[PDB]
Amino acid sequence: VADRGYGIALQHGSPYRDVFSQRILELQQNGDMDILKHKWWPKNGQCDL
Amino acid sequence: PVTGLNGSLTDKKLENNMRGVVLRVVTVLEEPFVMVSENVLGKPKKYQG
Repeated sequence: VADRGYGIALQHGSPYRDVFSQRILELQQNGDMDILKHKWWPKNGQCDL
Repeated sequence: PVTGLNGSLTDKKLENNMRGVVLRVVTVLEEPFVMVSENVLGKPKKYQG
């Protein structure tokens, strides 16, 4: 299924929404949001499932 | 200051050709074209390919 994702949620109209939504881009761009995923999911299914 | 310039004060112009340029470049991590060499969290990572 294309173009859906997970997201942090906040109280309606809460102003802090944009600070997170900018910071997430800096985390993705640089190259640090990949280490966190390769830590919990290094795609290493020893046995075939 | 009495009579102004005699000959010239200096040669004209010392700006280095093409130099001092900085470019922002975008990429996608496809092997072997662009591989992440050094992997550290804080400091920026190195690229080999």
